[PDB]
Amino acid sequence: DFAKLAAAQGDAIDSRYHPSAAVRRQLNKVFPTHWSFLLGEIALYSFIILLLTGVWLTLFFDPSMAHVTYDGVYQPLRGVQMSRAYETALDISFEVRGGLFVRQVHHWAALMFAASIMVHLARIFFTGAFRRPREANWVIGSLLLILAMFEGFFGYSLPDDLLSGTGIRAALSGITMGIPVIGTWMHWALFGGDFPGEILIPRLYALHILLIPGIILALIGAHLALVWFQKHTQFPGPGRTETNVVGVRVMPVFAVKSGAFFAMITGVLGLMGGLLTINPIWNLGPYKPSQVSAGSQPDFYMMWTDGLIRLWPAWEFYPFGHTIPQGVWVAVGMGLVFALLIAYPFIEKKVTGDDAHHNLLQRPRDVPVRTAIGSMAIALYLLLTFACMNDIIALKFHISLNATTWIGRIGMVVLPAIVYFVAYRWAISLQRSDREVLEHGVETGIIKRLPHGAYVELHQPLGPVDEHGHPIPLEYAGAPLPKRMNKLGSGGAPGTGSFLFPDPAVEHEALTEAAHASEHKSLTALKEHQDRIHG
Amino acid sequence: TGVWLTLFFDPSMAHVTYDGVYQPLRGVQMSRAYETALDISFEVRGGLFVRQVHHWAALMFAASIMVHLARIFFTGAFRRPREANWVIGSLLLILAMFEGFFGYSLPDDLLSGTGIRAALSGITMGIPVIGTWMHWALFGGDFPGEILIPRLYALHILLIPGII
Amino acid sequence: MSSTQDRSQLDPEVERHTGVDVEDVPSAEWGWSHMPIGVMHIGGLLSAAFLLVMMRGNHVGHVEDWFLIGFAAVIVALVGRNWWLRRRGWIR
Amino acid sequence: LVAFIGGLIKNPWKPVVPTAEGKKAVLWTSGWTPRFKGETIYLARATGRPGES
Amino acid sequence: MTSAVGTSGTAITSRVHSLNRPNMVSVGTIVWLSSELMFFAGLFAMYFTARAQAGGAWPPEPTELNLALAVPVTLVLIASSFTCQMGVFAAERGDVFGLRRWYVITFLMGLFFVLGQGYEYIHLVEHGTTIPGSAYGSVFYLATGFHGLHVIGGLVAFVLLLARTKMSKFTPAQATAAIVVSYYWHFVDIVWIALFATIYFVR
Amino acid sequence: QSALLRTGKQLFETSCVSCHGANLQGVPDRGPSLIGTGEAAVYFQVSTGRMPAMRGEAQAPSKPPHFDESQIDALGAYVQANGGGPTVPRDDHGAVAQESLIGGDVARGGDLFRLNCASCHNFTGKGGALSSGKYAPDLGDANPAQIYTAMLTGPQNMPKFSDRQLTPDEKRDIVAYVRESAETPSYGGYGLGGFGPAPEGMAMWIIGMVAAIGVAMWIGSRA
Ligand SMILES: CC(C)=CCC/C(C)=C/CC/C(C)=C\CC/C(C)=C/CC/C(C)=C/CC/C(C)=C/CC/C(C)=C\CC/C(C)=C/CC/C(C)=C/CC1=C(C)C(=O)c2ccccc2C1=O
Ligand SMILES: CCCCCCCCCCCCCCCC(=O)O[C@H](COC(=O)CCCCCCC[C@@H](C)CCCCCCCCC)COP(=O)(O)O[C@H]1[C@H](O)[C@H](O)[C@H](O)[C@@H](O)[C@@H]1O
Ligand SMILES: CCCCCCCCCCCCCCCC(=O)O[C@H](COC(=O)CCCCCCC[C@@H](C)CCCCCCCCC)COP(=O)(O)O[C@H]1[C@H](O)[C@H](O)[C@H](O)[C@@H](O)[C@@H]1O
Ligand SMILES: CCCCCCCCCCCCCCCC(=O)O[C@H](COC(=O)CCCCCCC[C@@H](C)CCCCCCCCC)COP(=O)(O)O[C@H]1[C@H](O)[C@H](O)[C@H](O)[C@@H](O)[C@@H]1O
Ligand code: HEM
Ligand code: HEM
Repeated sequence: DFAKLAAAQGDAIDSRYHPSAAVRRQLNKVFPTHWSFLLGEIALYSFIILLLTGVWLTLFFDPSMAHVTYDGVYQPLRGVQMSRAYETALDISFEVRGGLFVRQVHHWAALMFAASIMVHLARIFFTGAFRRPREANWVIGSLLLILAMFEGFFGYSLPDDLLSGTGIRAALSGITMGIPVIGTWMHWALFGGDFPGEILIPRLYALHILLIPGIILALIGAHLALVWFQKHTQFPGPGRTETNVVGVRVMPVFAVKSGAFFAMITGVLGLMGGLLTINPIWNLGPYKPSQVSAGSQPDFYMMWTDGLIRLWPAWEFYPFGHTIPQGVWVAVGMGLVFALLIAYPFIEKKVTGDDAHHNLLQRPRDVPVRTAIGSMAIALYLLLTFACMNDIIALKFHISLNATTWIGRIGMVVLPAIVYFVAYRWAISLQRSDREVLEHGVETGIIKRLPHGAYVELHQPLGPVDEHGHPIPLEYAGAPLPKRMNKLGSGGAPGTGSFLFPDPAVEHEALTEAAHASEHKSLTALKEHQDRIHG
Repeated sequence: TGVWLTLFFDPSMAHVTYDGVYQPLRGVQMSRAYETALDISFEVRGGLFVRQVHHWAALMFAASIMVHLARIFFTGAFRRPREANWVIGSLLLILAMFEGFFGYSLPDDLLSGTGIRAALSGITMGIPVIGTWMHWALFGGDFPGEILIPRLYALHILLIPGII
Repeated sequence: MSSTQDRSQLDPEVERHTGVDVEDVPSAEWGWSHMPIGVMHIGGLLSAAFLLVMMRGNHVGHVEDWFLIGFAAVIVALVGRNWWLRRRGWIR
Repeated sequence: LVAFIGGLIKNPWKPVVPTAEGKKAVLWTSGWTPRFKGETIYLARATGRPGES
Repeated sequence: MTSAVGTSGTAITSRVHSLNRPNMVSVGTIVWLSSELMFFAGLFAMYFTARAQAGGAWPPEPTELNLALAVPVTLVLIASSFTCQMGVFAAERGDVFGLRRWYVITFLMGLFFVLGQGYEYIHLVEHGTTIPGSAYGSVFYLATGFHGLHVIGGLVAFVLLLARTKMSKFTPAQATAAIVVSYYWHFVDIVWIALFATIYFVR
Repeated sequence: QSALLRTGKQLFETSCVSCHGANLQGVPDRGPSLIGTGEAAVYFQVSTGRMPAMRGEAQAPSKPPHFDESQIDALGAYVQANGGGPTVPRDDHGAVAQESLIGGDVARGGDLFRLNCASCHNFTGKGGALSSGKYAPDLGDANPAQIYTAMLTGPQNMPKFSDRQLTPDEKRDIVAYVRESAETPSYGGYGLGGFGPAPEGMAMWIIGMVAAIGVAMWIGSRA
């Protein structure tokens, strides 16, 4: 009554619907097993956490700006005027059982979300997963990053703790007023009044439960549909031509490791949602516009923005009776970088000439100027971030505060040039380091030559050898070639027994002969498939 | 309409005096849900129209669900291929009904505040074993428990319309 | 020794004529591998011009303007040396 | 589209706040401005007492 | 492949040879042991003055210096020296399991030494001296505490070499690694015999 | 006691008169004047340790104390007899009062610390950066009498929150806040500093995201 009822309900599902065609198409789909192809899954797998916590945070949070005295449990805030957003965020922190944990693992899931989006953008950038067939997928993923950034900024500003209330005052109301023609108009449309306009926090709650995460969920749905139906890309390797995806199928293997990786991402978020404090809004105060911190720094995925405020050197213009302030520039500048980050595949489609349907990836050493432009962007992000904690860097690492913001202000101009030089020539030297492992072998320990005194490194060749001390030099194929005989089948047979006690020797012989024959069968089947493609 | 109504409505039960434009409610204690629903009605340009066409769209929604249930019932559109479609449509009717009830109770106008007192708090207390417990879990307190209207706003923007 | 060969037929491509030869960079057909060099010359020169424009601001510490002159003169010296060596064909 | 946006678009330069000159807009008006003529606007501190004075 | 050109027992080789050739990681860790002995000479000279200074009953009044918890953990550590030497006897004769059993129990009672020294530090700071509290308390906390860092680094070497025995075939190079970590840690607990004679017995 | 003034003078002559001129004056462009600052100022500036200092830099930082409580009273009464100003609050034993200074309220101290000064330091009293090399220090290693005499006579770049700017009820109230904000544990995990999002970012990357990418490279292979 456990397999018979499964067969009966399966024939019922096949009777009502006719799914088995469009289920077999799904659970025979192959995803490749490279590790970096899990990175964007983190941006999925934390995002579901952001719903599963976040829904829970919706049914306790009360947005308002109606000024209430606390009269609750938290003693250093009693009788103090606070917005009811902050009061019920304090109630999430201290009243409800396991409430501080759910809101902390929610904030940590937001950090892992907006950081894994950046890690995965680094993946699909430097591996070249964005040219011709997947450029719209880059565009909707880039827009998904923009919505992630703005929506998280609506997130930690949603209680008006004053560390983020001054973040609204800096970013969302100083830059918004600082836009030339229609700046004040979109400010007073966004707030409905002055800066503590009484319908800001509920408007952010409206945009932040549903209105931006509805668009984020729609773009993730269409995004994973573009990854799903239009097949996944892959690195080139042994049996990996342009028009096939090699790897594991969905049903026995990929579903198990994907669900287990969802569970381990949730484990990392839960461990660091418990063991590490985040946004301690009771240590912070209610937002009152006459008191600040010293840090006053945003969350890290937006620290490149007002760090760009912290580094742009006070250039204001004054036309005939008006004022362009500094905040126009970064309102241009954030509009600049996004217009380079959305529209990059069309930019280098124009520059390079990549008018070809690319499915195989390119290793990020194989494309040195694009990896170097990318490392310019990575190090420029790291500079604009690492000079946004300008304050606390100059605090702890004892530097003059003026000195470290000048270090940033020169660094955003000269350090992309330095990292472009180092990145371009480092990619070319990584190419040359695995283009001499083909013309020579793989390096090992030293033998001396017998009749005279020499020292050869005793290279182990990768392909066919000639009759003498040099092999037939292979051609490059976009693959990671192994540079250690370690990573080949050399000395990789320890005792199979236990960590403390050995198994009997016939069992060791059976296990190592069976595993050796299975690995031999793996490379034999992959090699004969590779010969079937060309032959 | 409803997205448009989210970015003007402020749910609360913090008691505010009106001090706005509507003259027969001035200096009267009101929840801020009711105060910003009055602001949707009278402050914003074309606001009363969008919230009214929102309520009429809710009526045409929950009435056309009943008309269409009459269609697929009496025409027999629910047997062997499509009984799961009947089940998820029926659950969709249940969520439509409960979610609209969370809807017109979301401003606490007292015509629907007494609807919360009758339906959502008299029937909820009136359940034998675990009745008072699910009442005090749903409200967090007494009947004007200060986290009812934001919980209905939470269930009513996203949490029930996400399932819908 | 427990490895197979690797063979990848890509879509190889301007189409393999103008750019960098496959002996300057060891894999030029496998991806985009040459920025045009006037772009990086004018990028360095415009970087140094931006560092020289950065004097204009709220400013009393003139110990910084010597860093701006220094990091601008280093970039102008590198760009000028690099352009002069390509004007003479990498000589002296 | 204007029915979407028209509920949002407020004029920041509608004269709202009463001032000594008359009704000025909000950006040219803090709470430091006089309401009718020279009135005593005391530079009072905020002793952070919970509510009473 | 054809067969290989580096047809050896592993990708790792011994370090040169050890039948008519000295082992080279052996002499490397011997001279680095000698350097760390000079590091302990720096710590001993920070001890043997600031004991010529304090006169009379010189270990000060809050330092009820516990010997009844000191001499059991020294006895644990120097019996663990013989467990580690039995591990290298089972490393010369080439079985990973005789290595791993004796190094697991050597790591366990070396961890017991580290936890006993940590409990001695807790029990001697909570009703006694602190490192800004005394001269003798500070030199006691640094002359044996950075020895605690030496033995916790030796424990890191034990767990690290045990994972290394998990991941590869037991070569003579790995017996070289085992004998090197073996008498690094033998140096650690001969320096601790020197420190335990110095601090507690000789004073 | 006049012998206590003499003890203050004996310690004064042999520690500072290279930078205070031995008539309690200011040695010009080497050390400022010292009269009028008083016993409270000398208690905070030597009991913390700071002013028996060694260079004139961006700001003279914290250090171990160069004199003890049996001598700070001598040195502060000597500077108050030569000058005269704010004095350190003392209990019914004549010693420096350090526990009777924590006020009976914290939330008023929270709002008043937060308004009046937590711009400079932090919310819980961690450090904050200042303009040209100078910086606010952490308030964790701060004796409550040093906190009262820190705000009472402002040493370096901080305003002297006087006896009339903040009343002693308010100052006892602020030192009630900071000795139970830099002392209370971080509710709900490790306190990544006191200031929020930059340590939370850096501990997202190398603790959380490095572990996430390590799991992702243990699960998936590489090719
Ligand atoms: C890939 C690249 C961005 C190319 C895009 C195309 C480019 C031309 C578009 C224009 C961009 C240019 C003009 C301006 C730069 C602005 C910038 C790109 C803003 C967009 C946001 C986003 C795309 C940022 C870039 C992606 C991000 C930096 C990738 C992460 C770095 C790497 C590759 C991932 C692995 C790192 C992982 C293993 C952890 C290692 C630990 C290291 C120390 C982390 C570094 C680090 C980081 C990255 C923090 O953000 C951070 C924030 C707060 C505190 C501390 C840290 C911190 O230590
Ligand atoms: C992870 C490792 C990172 C290592 C990075 C190491 C940093 C490189 C060198 C930095 C040199 C810093 C020297 C600063 C010394 C200094 O204090 O000078 C100040 C201002 O100088 C300056 O900042 C100019 C120097 C700018 C440096 C150029 C930047 C180079 C780039 C490439 C480095 C960026 C690295 C960022 C890393 C991020 C990660 C990237 C992957 C003067 O202003 P100030 O002191 O406040 O005022 C004065 C009164 O104090 C005083 O009494 C009175 O007398 C007057 O002088 C008055 O003006
Ligand atoms: C997303 C698409 C973006 C498209 C933007 C361009 C489309 C513009 C269409 C709107 C046209 C005007 C609609 C009617 C408006 C009208 O009649 O305009 C009067 C005086 O303006 C004017 O002539 C100037 C009109 C020029 C428009 C300038 C603003 C354009 C954009 C850039 C602003 C951004 C908006 C979207 C971003 C915000 C994001 C939100 C999440 C207001 O005087 P006021 O006295 O404040 O009356 C108040 C009642 O309006 C008000 O509803 C009522 O609430 C009362 O407050 C009442 O006081
Ligand atoms: C296992 C069973 C479950 C038990 C729960 C385990 C979860 C931990 C929470 C339990 C309570 C512990 C938190 C204590 C309460 C607490 O907040 O933790 C403070 C933070 O202090 C410090 O840092 C010193 C701590 C040093 C320890 C090691 C540091 C942690 C590292 C590993 C974090 C990694 C971050 C990423 C590195 C970035 C990479 C860079 C390349 C330490 O308090 P304390 O030392 O006594 O005094 C404070 C003064 O530090 C403070 O300057 C003073 O201002 C006051 O706050 C005072 O109270
Ligand atoms: C799209 C991805 C999301 C991100 C990056 C994000 C980010 C954040 C962040 C950083 C906070 C501040 C948490 C704190 O420090 O207390 C927050 C709060 C919140 N989140 Fe989200 N969120 C996301 C989606 C959602 C969703 C889908 C929901 C509900 C269905 C939700 C509900 C909430 C609520 C109600 C709050 C405010 C309560 C509080 O902050 O204590 N979030 N969010
Ligand atoms: C699932 C179908 C829905 C139904 C049947 C429904 C029903 C209602 C009803 C009857 C009201 C009361 C209107 C009034 O008399 O003022 C209401 C209000 C509201 N609706 Fe919905 N609604 C639905 C979906 C949504 C969605 C999807 C959103 C937002 C994305 C939304 C946003 C709102 C808001 C914020 C209010 C309160 C503002 C006000 O009542 O003035 N509704 N809803």
